[PDB]
Amino acid sequence: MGMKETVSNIVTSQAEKGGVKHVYYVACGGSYAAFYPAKAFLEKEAKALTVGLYNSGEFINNPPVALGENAVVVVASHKGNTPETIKAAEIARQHGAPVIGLTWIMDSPLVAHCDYVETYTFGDGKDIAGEKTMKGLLSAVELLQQTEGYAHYDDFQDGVSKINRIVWRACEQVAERAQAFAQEYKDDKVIYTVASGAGYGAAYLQSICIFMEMQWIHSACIHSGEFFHGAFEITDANTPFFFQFSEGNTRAVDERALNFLKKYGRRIEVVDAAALGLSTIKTTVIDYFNHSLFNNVYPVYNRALAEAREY
Amino acid sequence: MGMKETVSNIVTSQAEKGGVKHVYYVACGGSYAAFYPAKAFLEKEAKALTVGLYNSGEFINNPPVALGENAVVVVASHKGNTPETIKAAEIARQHGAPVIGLTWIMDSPLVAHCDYVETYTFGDGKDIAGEKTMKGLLSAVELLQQTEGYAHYDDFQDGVSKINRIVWRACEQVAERAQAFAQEYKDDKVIYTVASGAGYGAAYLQSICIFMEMQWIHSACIHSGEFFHGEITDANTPFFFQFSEGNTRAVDERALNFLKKYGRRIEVVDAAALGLSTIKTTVIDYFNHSLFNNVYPVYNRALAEARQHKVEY
Repeated sequence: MGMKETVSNIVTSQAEKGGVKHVYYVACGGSYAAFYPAKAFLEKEAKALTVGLYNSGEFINNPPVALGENAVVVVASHKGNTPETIKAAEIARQHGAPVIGLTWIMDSPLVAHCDYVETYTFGDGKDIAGEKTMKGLLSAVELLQQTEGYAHYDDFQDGVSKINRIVWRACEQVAERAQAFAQEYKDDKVIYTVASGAGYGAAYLQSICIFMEMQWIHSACIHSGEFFHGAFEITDANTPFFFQFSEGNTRAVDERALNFLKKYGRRIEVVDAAALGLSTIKTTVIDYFNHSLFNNVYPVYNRALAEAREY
Repeated sequence: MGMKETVSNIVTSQAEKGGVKHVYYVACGGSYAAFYPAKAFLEKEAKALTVGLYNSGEFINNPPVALGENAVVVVASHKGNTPETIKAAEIARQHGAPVIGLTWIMDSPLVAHCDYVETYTFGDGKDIAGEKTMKGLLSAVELLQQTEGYAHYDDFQDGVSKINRIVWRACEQVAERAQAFAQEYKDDKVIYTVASGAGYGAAYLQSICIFMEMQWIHSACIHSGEFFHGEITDANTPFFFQFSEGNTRAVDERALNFLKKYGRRIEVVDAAALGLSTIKTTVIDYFNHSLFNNVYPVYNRALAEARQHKVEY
């Protein structure tokens, strides 16, 4: 309802100016990675909207020439006080781009620099359907639906209705495996992550979480499609792989990579979205729900690992 | 003039279909990183072209709905044999998108699935104005100029006319420093790289070069803007720092100041110190990649030598 209405307000306001033609997602840290699904969505699905995903520091120092009245800028900062992101919202407003801000803190400094503010669920036992990543995706879904039309809108809303129950089931499902993982890798100071597709940002965040636990070296988050092109970590006989096995249209890319790692006898912890019940969401939209699945299941593993030893 | 007649041919053929509206750069390995400047160029400069940079495997398994007669696909494979990339050209042609192929081998399997084939300079002694990265960039520059117009076209071409000289002079300039670097880091198992902006792909490729030399861990290629938002550990890892010229120099300078303040071990390669600044500030961002990608081998050779002694280009 909320994001739908916000986008309707924007489509109405910008109509006389030639409408919305460009979407920018601008954030730092976890908030940047959490916008990756929205970027993947508009790249896959749009024919008449551009999409850009920027780090806030890059955006404010090097804004695109298309920033103006035919752009919408979506910013995110959990506490609403990330300075570069506040400056991004400000520069957007000065160029006449409507700004949607995503934040947990509704009286934070960010909110003064946004045209529209949306919040999200957060913390233990949140409703996933309303989490930050989902609100970012809904901005994209609505902007597409309300400008060009989106053929899989109903399928998408069906996915939104399902993701919470899928995630809480999945967290229960993995409890046992998480304990064994913790035992197997509690002494591994470096672990690579592997992923592809619209959920890649969740794997990147997991590579950060591993670094934070192990406090040694921040290692590559490898794209599945790079095995034996640019990704020669497979020649690394020491370092294990934490493998995000997606559901949807890049699953075959992941499967090829996983088969390679298996053929080399590497140590792999596989987290499989298909094994965890994501496939009740329709094939037309499931790519976009990988992030929400993995980003909310990995804490089970990370907590177990910790015990064995900017959002 | 790399790409100009090819792009003219495409802009002519597609006009009746509604024109070129979408550009896709599709590759694996080195060739993917080499297209990052073209992606950054169209993101900054275009108002009516979309740009997408894809890994070939992702592209063939999950092609965008805009892949059709209003798209152009630029694929690259050095030897012209990369199966996923060949398949990407094939799927593009099935959807009616013109395909430009970049390869060094002009009778390779790739060529049979491209509408247009372009090559590039390669090997020691290469002319940077013609190198693969520069061909990628000129595809973007020419696609922009011939569809919407590009305000800084002449400045860009002036940069092209300067970059070979800049690069080869810089390689000589850093020779002594590369020897000292090699002695200082010959026993370092892991080295982070740091960069931002249109030259980020060169830093990413350098992270692979370091991993291949040291054969320990492939460490993060850290974006300069993400040090304030994602830590110094006991490992005391050193940094190979790419200090750009142009619009993200201020982002890099913030990170550099932080590393300096905590007394980290840093090897700085600074585009302004290496002569890049004769290129106009309107276009200089786009020449960082070509500079660093061609200067780092000086450091990497020296490191290999100091230690006694696969990747798709």
